[PDB]
Amino acid sequence: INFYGELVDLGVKEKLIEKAGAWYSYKGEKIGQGKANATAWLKDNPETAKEIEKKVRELLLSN
Repeated sequence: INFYGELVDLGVKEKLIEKAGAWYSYKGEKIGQGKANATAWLKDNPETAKEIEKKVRELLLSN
């Protein structure tokens, strides 16, 4: 489940994926293009892959 499609769509919209328009980036390592490899680096990122949903889930968790 997780996501990686709405997640990148939530961060790039929130602030988890830093991107210059097409190339995406992450809080540590470029993730890959926005659609060609946005969550691909997030695909093998089980280490932070949770921090994504959380960076967004906690983005307003205690709102």
